[PDB]
Amino acid sequence: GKITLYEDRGFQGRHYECSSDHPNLQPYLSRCNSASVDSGCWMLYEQPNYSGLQYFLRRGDYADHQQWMGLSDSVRSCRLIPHSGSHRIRLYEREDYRGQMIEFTEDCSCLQDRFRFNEIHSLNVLEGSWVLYELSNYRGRQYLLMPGDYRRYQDWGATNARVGSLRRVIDF
Repeated sequence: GKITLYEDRGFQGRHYECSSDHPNLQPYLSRCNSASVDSGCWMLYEQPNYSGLQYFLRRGDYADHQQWMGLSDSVRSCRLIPHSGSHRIRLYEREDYRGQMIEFTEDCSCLQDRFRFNEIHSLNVLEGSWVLYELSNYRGRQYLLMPGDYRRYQDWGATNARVGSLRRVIDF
């Protein structure tokens, strides 16, 4: 992976280049208003050490922070999301993997059309990395999901169990 982050809109300003996870961009960028992803799938973080609001970026050029649904120009850490060769996630109605369950291996732009629950209370990421979105059509707050067990919604760093869309992390 390779990403170049720019302090200013339109690929202007001081810039910094990453080819791996960086938990602290603060010494190098004071802000981030544009970015170019040469390769790989990236998660940008509002705060240092992969915390605060999260934003998914793929190969492409982003001329302003709105193009990645950024609420601000604050980007203080970033992660290169590992390649995965397959994707499978299970969502559950209730915590600790109880209640109704649905299993996806592909993207879903509207969860409520497949699984009539506004909220997901636990989920099992069997394969691959995914991005949960609060709202349908890949809008709202984003949560990166790596393989593993998520017995409650706090486990994926959300303040609520709302989920409206879900996307596989795939690098073109």
